[PDB]
Amino acid sequence: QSIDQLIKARGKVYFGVATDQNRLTTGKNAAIIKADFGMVWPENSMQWDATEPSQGNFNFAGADYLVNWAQQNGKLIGAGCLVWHSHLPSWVSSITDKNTLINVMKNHITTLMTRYKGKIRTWDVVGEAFNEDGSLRQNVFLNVIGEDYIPIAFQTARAADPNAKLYIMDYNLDSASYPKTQAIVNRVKQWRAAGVPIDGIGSQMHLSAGQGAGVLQALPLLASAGTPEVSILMLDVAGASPTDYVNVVNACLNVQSCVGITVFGVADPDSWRASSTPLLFDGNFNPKPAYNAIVQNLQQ
Ligand SMILES: O=[N+]([O-])c1ccc2nn[nH]c2c1
Repeated sequence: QSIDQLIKARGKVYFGVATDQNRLTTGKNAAIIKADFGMVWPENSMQWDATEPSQGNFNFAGADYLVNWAQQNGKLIGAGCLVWHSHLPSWVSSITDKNTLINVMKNHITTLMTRYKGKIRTWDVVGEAFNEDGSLRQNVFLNVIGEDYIPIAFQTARAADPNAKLYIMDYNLDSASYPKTQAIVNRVKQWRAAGVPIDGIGSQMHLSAGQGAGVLQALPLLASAGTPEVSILMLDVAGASPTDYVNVVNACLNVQSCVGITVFGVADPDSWRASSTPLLFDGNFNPKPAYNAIVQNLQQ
């Protein structure tokens, strides 16, 4: 039973998964994505270090493959991250002139979004912009440009492809009483009041066992920023307990602006934390108990 079909029947847009070329040609990933998921995201192939490893010299072979495959198989596409300290090649971090870095950032955003204009439902524009205490993270963009880099990034993205939904994403937004969760709400409200085109907040959700219950309170709090959409991104759950996964799905169903959920890969052995067996399919590509629990929850 397809969890994407079932979540669409409950009024949501998609159940998605991260993947890339060499996943689609190995294992049983392509068969499972075709049958059970409605949206694909490039795991790595759209990140800055993969797409612009030297200034102005773009690498699109891997991203092109994924976009083509998705179109051929009737899947939605999400993409990112346009601006994210974690995947930044060294040539960018060494820039010290404000105008140069603004131009570099704009060129990166505009080139990627133009190439796929009209084909991408959701773009993650800015990622991991916050410290755990809710202050802004001191990456090269904040240090050189200042806090205006976030408004500039979103304004540039909206002009490059007005059809795309534009998101800011971060992790550790999973507790309603954690400072980072209220801080991104505070800032996003302020930015949208200033006309910044932030369409969504994406929660990069890497949970430990038992943390699913708190998302029932955290996700409505993220929705109080007033963005048109919120999403769950890069989802995995240590231990893959049905209770944790069902709580995450119900948080999505409870929040009217939450459009869908993307899990961070298909099968456990291909996870960044495989020893925590945190995904919905096991190392033989069999659905795990959490997968069947989601199915039953969505049919209930
Ligand atoms: O939802 N995702 O799995 C996912 C993976 C990589 C990304 N880069 N930017 N946004 C992303 C979302």
